Amino acid sequence: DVVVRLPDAAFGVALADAHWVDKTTLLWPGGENKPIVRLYYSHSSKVAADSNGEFSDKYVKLTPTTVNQQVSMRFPHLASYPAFKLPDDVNVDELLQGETVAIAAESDGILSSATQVQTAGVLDDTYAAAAEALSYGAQLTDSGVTFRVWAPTAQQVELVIYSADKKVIASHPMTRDSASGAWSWQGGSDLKGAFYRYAMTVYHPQSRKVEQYEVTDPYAHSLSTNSEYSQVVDLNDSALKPEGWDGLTMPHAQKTKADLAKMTIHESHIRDLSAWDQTVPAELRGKYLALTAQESNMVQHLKQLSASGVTHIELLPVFDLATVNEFSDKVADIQQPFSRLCEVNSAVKSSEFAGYCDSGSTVEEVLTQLKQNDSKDNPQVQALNTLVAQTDSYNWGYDPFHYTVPEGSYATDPEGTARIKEFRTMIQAIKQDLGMNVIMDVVYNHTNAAGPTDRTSVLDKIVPWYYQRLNETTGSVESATCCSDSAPEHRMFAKLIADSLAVWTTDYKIDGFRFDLMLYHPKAQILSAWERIKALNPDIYFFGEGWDSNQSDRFEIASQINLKGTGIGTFSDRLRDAVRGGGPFDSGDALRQNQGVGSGAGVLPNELTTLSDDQARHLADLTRLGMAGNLADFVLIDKDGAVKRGSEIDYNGAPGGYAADPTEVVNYVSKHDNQTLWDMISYKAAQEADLDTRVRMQAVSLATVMLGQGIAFDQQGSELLRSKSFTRDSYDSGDWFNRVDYSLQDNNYNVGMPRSSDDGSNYDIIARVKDAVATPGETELKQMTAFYQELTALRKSSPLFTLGDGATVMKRVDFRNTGADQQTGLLVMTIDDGMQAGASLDSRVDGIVVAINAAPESRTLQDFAGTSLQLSAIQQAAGDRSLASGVQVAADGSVTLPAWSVAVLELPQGESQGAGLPVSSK
Ligand SMILES: OC[C@H]1O[C@H](OC[C@H]2O[C@@H](O)[C@H](O)[C@@H](O)[C@@H]2O)[C@H](O)[C@@H](O)[C@@H]1O
Ligand SMILES: [Ca+2]
Ligand SMILES: [Ca+2]
Ligand SMILES: [Ca+2]
Ligand SMILES: [Ca+2]
Repeated sequence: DVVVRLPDAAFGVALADAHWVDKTTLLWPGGENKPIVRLYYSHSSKVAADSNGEFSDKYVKLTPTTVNQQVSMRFPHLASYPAFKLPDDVNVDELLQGETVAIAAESDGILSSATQVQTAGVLDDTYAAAAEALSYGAQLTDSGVTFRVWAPTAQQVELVIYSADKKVIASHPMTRDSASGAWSWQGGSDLKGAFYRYAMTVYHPQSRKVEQYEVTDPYAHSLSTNSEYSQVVDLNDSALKPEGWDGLTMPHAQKTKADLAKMTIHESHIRDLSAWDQTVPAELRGKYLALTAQESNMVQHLKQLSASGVTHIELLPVFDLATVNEFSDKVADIQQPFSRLCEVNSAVKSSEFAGYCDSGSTVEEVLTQLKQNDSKDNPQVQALNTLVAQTDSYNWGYDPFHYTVPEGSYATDPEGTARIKEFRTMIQAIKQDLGMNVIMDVVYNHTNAAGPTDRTSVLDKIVPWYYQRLNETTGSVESATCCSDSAPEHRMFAKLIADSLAVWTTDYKIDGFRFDLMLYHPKAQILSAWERIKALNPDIYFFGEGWDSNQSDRFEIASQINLKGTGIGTFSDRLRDAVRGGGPFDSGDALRQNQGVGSGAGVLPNELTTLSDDQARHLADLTRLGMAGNLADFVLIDKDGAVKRGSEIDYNGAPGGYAADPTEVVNYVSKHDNQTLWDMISYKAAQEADLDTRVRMQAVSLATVMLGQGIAFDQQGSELLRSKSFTRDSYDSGDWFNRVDYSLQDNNYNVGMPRSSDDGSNYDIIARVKDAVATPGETELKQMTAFYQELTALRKSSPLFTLGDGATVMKRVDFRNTGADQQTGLLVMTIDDGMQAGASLDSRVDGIVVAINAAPESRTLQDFAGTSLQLSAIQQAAGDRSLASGVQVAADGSVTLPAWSVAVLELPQGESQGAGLPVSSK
């Protein structure tokens, strides 16, 4: 065998485009048409030509071959690479212990290329099955405890035990299982509560070095402050459970599709909820336990929302996030002295705000004073707040540190197991006292960091290049998610995800999960996870969002269309965009030009828009389709009088309706990301639309969601006309811009120009529309909350609003005021319960009519003449505070609706089922 040598820098190892996908297959474009193709390896050293310019390291001979069908299906995106075969006698385990490098040279031996090797594929093929059959983490049983961590490429792994004061009390070399590649150590039950970390000795391809470092348990179920050490815990311990925990039941059913359809979500954040509530005990503000302060404005508010129809609370990241320091002395919040901020934040101390350091004001008081002179030319509020955000307690938390441990900063005591009971106490309070189910936001699509050096890199330190998705040529961790893209298509990560969800389900009694960027997950993986969880809780609900994956080349993604008929819900952006207007990418003038159905598209144009009546009627089509569950097979009459199925209604080049059942669709017009509903209406509302009209626009926008068949979802505060002062992405904009005032003084609008880094290009349009009308005050907030509760109350007032089954929707739901002769902005939906619909689902009525007049004109409906239509008792009871205030039902049967109004009419059921409102044949 000729000796590979350099030509007798540009000939040294470069890139990492070689892929060791299975025991005997290596896919690499470098050895193509090359005479000498080898796979060099070194246990403890780095391959490199010796001084003699020769690569005198051990290797295996690679022979050209064709990619098998097994590898082709597993990695479609690699099926194109030149395939190479390894001898069937090579010691895979031995080579995986160190560095492997693919080298190609000419017949004469001179090197032509050398590259690092990606081994995730061979890792699964070799150890996955065996490793999948085992359980991980610090498992505390009756006989004692068993620690287990998967580290198939590590040369050494030691279990390091620490005392409460964090002194090493023992370092145990673990036992490696040859079949699985997992390491374990069994001890006595006295290790309960002990802190620990795994001391790793493993080769990391990014640094090309056998690293030595201690890492927390990715299966950690308890942690020390700021997640520095994992901790042994038995979640079953009654000491970690609030009184009566085991008997906690779901206040709302989620068994049948009809049950699921009634879901009405309120997306909340732990600090957003209580950070500003002075009626919440000071020590609980921004904490899980704030939910237990029954006499506070916040809790009382949520209680009333629940009583009125809100069924679920969805929590932004409450798993262990990385972007908030849990050591209180390293943190400074706006309610504290500016002097504290200067001592914990050196950036502030060296800024133009340094002069406030020895002042006697709180940061909050300083921010308040900076408001008067704040403008697009002097955005001083955000300037100061941007420095504040670096060391405060605020962050949405979409930055996974540990997937199966509650976040520590939201606990009154972040050290050890304490947070576990506090978290459960909150869950119990929400379900038992507030009467709402709980949904958790999960972020398995990425990790906070990767590599062998970052503090928050956990998974990529233990099994390098396995848990992260890498670029096919460079080996670099991709960041399409934002951060460190994970690899759910890899078996052991899929298992980690499922095992994690099992704990949140069983041990924390979470009722549902919302997957962040779910389309970055293989459809097969999401479904497998659901199958495993349904075994634990048959009624658990899974849903997610995203819509910009780009991973189709690697596997079938969990997208809106691919999930059709699976029962997995997905946020629908169809009705969202049609009602809000425009899209998430809009900036500058487009923000004002792109009005939506909820802001007067076509019927009440602002001075910049160019929207045509046809474009406005198209949005109405998307809106009606959404109110009917955004079904692919739902039949309606479009803006041109044409008979169309939901899938035929275009949505920016994609088929609008995609679902099989309304329970697979989550409608919404506001969410944590992107501008709040109120800020969008402020950007879009015509100058002449007065304050009272804008409040009704907010209610009308929300009416399309609440009175629709899809699952209803809304952002915490929409009922309060919540504003973020135009901030589009407020994930790190602190308490200041994310403020929700449960004392009802204002909606946090106009409290300074938003962050310049992200909204700077919008300062011009903001200054132009910001002061159009007055800032909502207590009168407006109370009026909106009333409108909001009226809507949620109407949604649960009849099972006809939440049919659940797609076929049933098609059999009962229809629309009026459609076609080319339609009155723009008037949405009229009928729901049948008459003889022709089948069984009577509502003993009180034979049918319901939902009329939403999103227009500055009064509209008269003649469709139901002689039908004896009556206004809903719920709206009648609201009198002139109703969204239906002013509605009139004449003697003949015609109905007149005032501008910007919403009316729910009904056909009182007689002695027997009546004619109802049969769906018209099309
Ligand atoms: O902290 C990281 C990241 O958090 C926030 O984004 C989270 C996800 O938000 C979705 O709306 C978006 O589609 C995804 O791509 C994001 O991962 C925050 O908005 C962002 O600025 C931060 O980088
Ligand atoms: Ca944390
Ligand atoms: Ca912050
Ligand atoms: Ca890609
Ligand atoms: Ca009936």
